[PDB]
Amino acid sequence: GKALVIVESPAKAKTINKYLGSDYVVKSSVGHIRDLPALVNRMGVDPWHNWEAHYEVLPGKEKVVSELKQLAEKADHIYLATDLDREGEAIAWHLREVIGGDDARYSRVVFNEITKNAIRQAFNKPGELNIDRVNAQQARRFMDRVVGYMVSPLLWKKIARGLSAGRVQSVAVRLVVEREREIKAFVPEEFWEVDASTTTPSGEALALQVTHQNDKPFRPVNKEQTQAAVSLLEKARYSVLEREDKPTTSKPGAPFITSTLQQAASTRLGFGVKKTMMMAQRLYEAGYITYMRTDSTNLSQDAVNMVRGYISDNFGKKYLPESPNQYASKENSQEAHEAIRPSDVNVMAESLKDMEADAQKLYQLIWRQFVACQMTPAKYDSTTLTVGAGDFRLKARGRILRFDGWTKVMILPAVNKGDALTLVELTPAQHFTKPPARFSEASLVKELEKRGIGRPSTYASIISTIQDRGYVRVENRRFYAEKMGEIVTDRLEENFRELMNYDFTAQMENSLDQVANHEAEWKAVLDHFFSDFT
Ligand SMILES: Nc1ncnc2c1ncn2[C@@H]1O[C@H](COP(=O)(O)O)[C@@H](OP(=O)(O)O)[C@H]1O
Repeated sequence: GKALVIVESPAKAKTINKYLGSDYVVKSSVGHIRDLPALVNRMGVDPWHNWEAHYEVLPGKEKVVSELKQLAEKADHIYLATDLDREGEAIAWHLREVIGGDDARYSRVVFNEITKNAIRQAFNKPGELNIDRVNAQQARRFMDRVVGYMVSPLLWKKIARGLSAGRVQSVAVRLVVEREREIKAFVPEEFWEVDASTTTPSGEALALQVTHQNDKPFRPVNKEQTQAAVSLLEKARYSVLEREDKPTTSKPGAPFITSTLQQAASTRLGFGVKKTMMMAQRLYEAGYITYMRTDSTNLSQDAVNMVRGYISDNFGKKYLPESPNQYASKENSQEAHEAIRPSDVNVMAESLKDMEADAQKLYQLIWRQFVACQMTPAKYDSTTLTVGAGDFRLKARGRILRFDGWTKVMILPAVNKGDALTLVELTPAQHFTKPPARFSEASLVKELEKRGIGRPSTYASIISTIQDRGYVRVENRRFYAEKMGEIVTDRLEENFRELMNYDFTAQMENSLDQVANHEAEWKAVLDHFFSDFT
């Protein structure tokens, strides 16, 4: 009968409750409490009557709503403590609209971390439900509903029952299909490379690749031109034309954001996209990391000071940059203002108490990326040898690590300019250009991000769905378009070319953000969407 705080999961309720006093009753409403269900009747949304929607409490959740009602009235003030993004904003909105009461009866608290300071400042300066966000979510919802209920039927008719088209997953399948057709159509190009094994004045071995002939790039295309070059190279005199020594540096990557976390988690840990977000959310809800749906590589000042503090103690001076390493500002298309990082750098992956082995591995990846992004660059001594042999130009590259810098948390022989090199053996080799590489789970996420097709909340879903529906399959960690995906794609491009257009999809995603950021109105965006779509 004090103050009621609503969160979306038991796990989140147990953690936030640690930072809320006696006058706070924390209750969770597992996921979506309310949602969408002739053609308009089934969709639960009317594109022909200014997007009139018909929401209804989820099947069976009729109890939860009541448990909340008689608990809310029994409450002083109601705090909507859902995740910070527009999705959590709509869940908050649905809760307020179902429990009822006056608006001044609710507050929307915002935090991107479940810690003592974060929850304090969140309940200290509570805000109001942001209607633009809610409308952005609704608009995305209505767009997906319209596409699915109006396109899936054509797939049932022209191909098979059980098939379903998605506004974004459809374009994602096209990306894999095109790549499949690009690969099958690829015609290998023959080309040769000549290498030269040589000896330094002191004896040390040195391998060189022929790069230029008569000051033009060396690219023989057949056995005949190669044999000619080899014959000249056999009788030429080899001498070092140049030894370029330059200090090179390697900078650490930026702290993670949703897409980069999925890419690295897949490549470095073999974790599937859905698994990463599941472990990530587990970590976030237990208060170990910052919100996991973000496209901001920005880091708060406190987090930066703390990890720099950690870097001094555990690595020393030479690893601590002069000034902090900045990557991006807090402003981005999405709601999250910070990157994915640990809530406390002092907490190692090995100390997490209620986490499975995989959630620990992920935290470990998140932790190391975060600490490394504030460490100094790795320093290398690069060596480029340019060798002359008659009319030919040869080169050899070398590199030796001087300072590991950030890599701590994760060679050519000697010869001077003018030195003579003894030709030991020439190795002419025939090769064939390779087809475009196939998509990996990591390169597909990157592709989706690069084209503006995906968002932090859809990357995973988009990649999981297309595999489940059977349009693509993964084999040996690489993506293969399935015949069914190719067939659905061609039919979709015939009947709905606009839907299958990359720029259309990316525009709609941008338009959604615009609604969220008060730069566009949702019904107008939906009107333009439905208009392009039909
Ligand atoms: N550059 C422009 N200047 C003025 N009107 C435009 C316009 N582009 C589109 N419209 C109009 O805006 C409405 C929505 O179209 P669209 O979705 O393509 O933007 C259309 O009219 P109606 O609403 O009367 O049909 C269309 O003719």
